[PDB]
Amino acid sequence: MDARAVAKRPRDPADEDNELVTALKAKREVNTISVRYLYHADHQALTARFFVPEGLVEFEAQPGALLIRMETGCDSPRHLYISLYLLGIRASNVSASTRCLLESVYTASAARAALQWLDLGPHLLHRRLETLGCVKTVSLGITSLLTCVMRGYLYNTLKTEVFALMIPKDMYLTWEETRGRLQYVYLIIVYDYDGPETRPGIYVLTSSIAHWQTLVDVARGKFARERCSFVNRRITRPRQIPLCTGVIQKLGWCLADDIHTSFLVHKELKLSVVRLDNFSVELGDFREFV
Amino acid sequence: VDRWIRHAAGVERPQLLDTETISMLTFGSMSERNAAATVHGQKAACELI
Amino acid sequence: RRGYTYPFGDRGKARDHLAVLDRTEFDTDVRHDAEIVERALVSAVILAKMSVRETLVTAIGQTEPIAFVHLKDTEVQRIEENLEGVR
Amino acid sequence: HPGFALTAVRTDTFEVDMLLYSGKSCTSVIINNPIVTKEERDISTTYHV
Amino acid sequence: LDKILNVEAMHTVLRALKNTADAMERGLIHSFLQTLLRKAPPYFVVQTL
Amino acid sequence: AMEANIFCTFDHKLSIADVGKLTKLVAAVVPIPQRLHLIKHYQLGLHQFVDHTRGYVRLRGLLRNMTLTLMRRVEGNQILLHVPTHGLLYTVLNTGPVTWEKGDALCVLPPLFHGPLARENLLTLGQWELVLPWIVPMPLALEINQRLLIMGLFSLDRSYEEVKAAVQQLQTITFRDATFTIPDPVIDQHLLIDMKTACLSMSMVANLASELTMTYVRKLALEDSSMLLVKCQELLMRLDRVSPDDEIARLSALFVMLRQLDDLIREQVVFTVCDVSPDNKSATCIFKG
Amino acid sequence: GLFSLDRSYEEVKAAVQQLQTITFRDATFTIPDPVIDQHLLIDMKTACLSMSMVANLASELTMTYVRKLALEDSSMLLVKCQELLMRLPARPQHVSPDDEIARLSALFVMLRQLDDLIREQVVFTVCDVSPDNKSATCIFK
Repeated sequence: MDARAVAKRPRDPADEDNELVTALKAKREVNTISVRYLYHADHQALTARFFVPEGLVEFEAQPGALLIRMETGCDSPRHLYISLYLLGIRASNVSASTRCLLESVYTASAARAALQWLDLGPHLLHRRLETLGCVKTVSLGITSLLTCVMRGYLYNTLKTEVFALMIPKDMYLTWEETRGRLQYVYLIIVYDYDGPETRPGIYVLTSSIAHWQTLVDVARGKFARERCSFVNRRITRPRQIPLCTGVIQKLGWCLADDIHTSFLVHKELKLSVVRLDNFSVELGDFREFV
Repeated sequence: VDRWIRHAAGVERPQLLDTETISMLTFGSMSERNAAATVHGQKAACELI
Repeated sequence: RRGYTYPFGDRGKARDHLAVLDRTEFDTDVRHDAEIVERALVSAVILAKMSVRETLVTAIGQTEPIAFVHLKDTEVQRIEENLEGVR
Repeated sequence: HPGFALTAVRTDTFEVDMLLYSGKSCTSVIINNPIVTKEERDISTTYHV
Repeated sequence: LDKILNVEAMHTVLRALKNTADAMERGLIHSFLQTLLRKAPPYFVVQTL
Repeated sequence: AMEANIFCTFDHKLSIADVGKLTKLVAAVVPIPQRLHLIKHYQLGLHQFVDHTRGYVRLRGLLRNMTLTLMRRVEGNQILLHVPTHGLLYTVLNTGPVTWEKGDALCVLPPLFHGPLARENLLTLGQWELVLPWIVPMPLALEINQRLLIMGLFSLDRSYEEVKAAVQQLQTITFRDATFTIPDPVIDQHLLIDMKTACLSMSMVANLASELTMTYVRKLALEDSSMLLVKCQELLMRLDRVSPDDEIARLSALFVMLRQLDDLIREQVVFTVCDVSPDNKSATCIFKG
Repeated sequence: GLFSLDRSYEEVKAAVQQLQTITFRDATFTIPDPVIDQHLLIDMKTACLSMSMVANLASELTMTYVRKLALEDSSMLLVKCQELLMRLPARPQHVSPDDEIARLSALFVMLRQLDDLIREQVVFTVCDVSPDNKSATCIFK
């Protein structure tokens, strides 16, 4: 209220002590627990923690990978937390050599069950799947307890070193010959409405385009064949209901200079990846386009 | 003959588990409910020819 | 295929009755036709009475008899005189 | 009586108290000070020591 | 009333600190017992050895 | 160290039982028509917008632009409210009828259960009855919107038994351990005005889009640089196997009936579950506005 | 743009005097130089494709609700929306809940793909303006 207190400078949070420090200091005792510096206090990255069975956590022990929950009409295990690579197993976009590579590592009773639940129901994938963000730490227990982030950067505790985002080469997709200073990274599930297969194409779009109309124009321009396949399935097969030939959502934005080619190793199996070092997640809902 | 066998053994039918519930059950499920009352303990036996 | 898409009062027993009806397409020899056409017809008229939500005999051991549903008197009388003409 | 005979194999779980003997400073544990980390929510902030 | 609430909140967080300190000590005892029982073979194997 | 909050007061007297009822709703969402600082209790929730003649659609249209807030604390002096912001997490009660899970996209809905009920008996003063909007997962909200719209579309043919069977099929909605039903929008064998204009705009844009298409693709065909255009017109030609001011008025009519349908064809996510507490009374979710 | 096709130049000159006048919130405004462009061709192509798709996915009940309401009900808005339509108790031929909710979801998708053309983006959400209408406060940046 006073002009001294109003024009007083704002208080540094790192200079003032914790509530526990002043609480212990008031009654003046001592505990064996060191309390004077609380960890994770200066953490803008709001995180969450997820239990998941052992059969899905391979190629995840290295930090930095997507995580997607699904829905299944069965009641008790109803939501599986599938990694992006097990999602890419199902996708028709990936090369068959890499497909037989990363299927050979994911031989588990939970992974094949998730693969059956992907293609069992009548729903398409975009009405079924739901992102969570990228993962930063593992637990590697008998069941695994991963730590994903909803918003913010990807870093180790104490912020000693930043965590990168990994994506396989086949899901990587750019639409410009040179990049801007900033570029967003998206998710694309495009639907081939073909007779024999309905397996989609999975992509990430490291593009410098933020506006949705100027993004969806280039999205239609690069995926004209898929919309032509959609309208061909519309005219050839009557009384069918096709919808959302491609879907699009925002995943984050990168530094546009640390993007480089590295590789993941799990059980001496190389898997080449595009790696984005200083990256912050930024989630959004599944918009669609036809 | 399956209806006759299910009547003679007392065990009910599956009554059309869905295929997602089938992948659930081969993933793992607790089908059998508890009894009315147990005074001795939880039951245990098996069979071999 | 008409009873597939119909919204019934309950999905269960209508699903059971269409499951009875759809498998019995036809039969090969001369003996098997009568009981399969009788079972298909009683399942058909139970689905018909459920679609119009009319009452039906559901006591155990009492099969719903075969009857035409919700028509004019001259049409069912035409059915009976055609029955007499083919007998 | 049919032809074949049956062999039943049953398991049985007993609760029991084990005792344990160890040598004088058999192993060596090393500990450090406990660390508090703060997991923040709106109505309740938790702390993992 | 502010003094009452402040004293009760300070005693609450002090009670929590004492409780988690004792729980940390009990967990040390428990984890030490677990890592002893992990490497303690039974009587018959060491007796026959 | 205080935080920026909203000081809401009550002009009616408050019992200790009503204070104990109000302190059950700590992490409850409350819409507010304008984020003032010293607001009365008459603008908490939706009892300002309860109307006998109006319906669900105008409640959804108002709730699209309401300032949603959270409660902090209740006192005999006053009541504390908290405006959320984007990119921060908050605890929020599950006053909705459906339990949640982690990572579910959540959004705010007007209450289907209306008026006096065993669950709507919250903070009920003399002329006042505090009502709270539901916090539902997103696909159930989409299902409720579609089913309520199509139940509004069958309003003019309730005499047929088959349409009543389809309505009774639509009126029951299952979910994960949730078999709740919704009220039918037709009362007194008539439809409420906002739902009537919504489905009327739907039928109008469907009729106008079926009408004007062939002339426009015929005009576009003489500059054919896209092979999608000829299969686009072949679709309409296989489906069938004007004054210029009328054309302008029909275009503007189609776009204004689309613009009046903007709030129903899309919605935004409000919260997503960071994690859920046991007993599912409440969950910690990050705000997304 | 949709009226630029297959029309005389003086027809466009008689249309721009009608369409340039916008009097939103008691303040007139004019549209400068409405010409043809390749981006405008892209918007027209996606508009005609979405219009064809929603014309195809429209069921009979959505197509007939206006006549079913205009046969019995009577209002000023019903009259004002009926005169822009064309000229040409019965039971419905075939209805189904599960088919038509899928039809309505795909139809909502097509109306969204039509809506995104005119709706650019939200970039400011005003809370309180200054009372001289010269400043405001906003969120969502």
